[PDB]
Amino acid sequence: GDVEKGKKIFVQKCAQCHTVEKGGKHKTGPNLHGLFGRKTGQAPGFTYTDANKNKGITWKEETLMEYLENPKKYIPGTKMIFAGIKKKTEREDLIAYLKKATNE
Ligand code: HEC
Repeated sequence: GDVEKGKKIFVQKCAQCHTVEKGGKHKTGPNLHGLFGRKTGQAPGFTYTDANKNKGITWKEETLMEYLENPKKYIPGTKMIFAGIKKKTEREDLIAYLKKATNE
């Protein structure tokens, strides 16, 4: 995935909900800083749902891949927004940014 397109995709998709950076405020989507290398039900003083915690998986790209195209598929009690990103290309680009961004 391209990091630059990934960056722009995140900004064009998620931005006013998630931050993926150090200082990211709570809002609706938790500041996903430290996503890659953590489990679901492990949010830094953010109010979780009985769906995210129940999952008990890791985030590393694989799970994310489906989740982002199939939010209402992993668990039908989350928030269930748009269909999915665009296709896999953009999504992969997204992951590529995310890998960096969430780390730093
Ligand atoms: C608010 C309007 C959101 C938008 C837009 C996006 N996400 Fe989100 N996301 C949001 C919340 C509140 C949560 C936490 C738990 C829940 O069940 O709702 C999440 C969670 C994720 C996760 C999993 C992290 C975890 O909780 O363990 C990922 C990987 C994720 N979100 C990615 C993501 C991306 C890339 C988005 C744009 C394509 C996106 N989210 C939009 C809230 C919101």
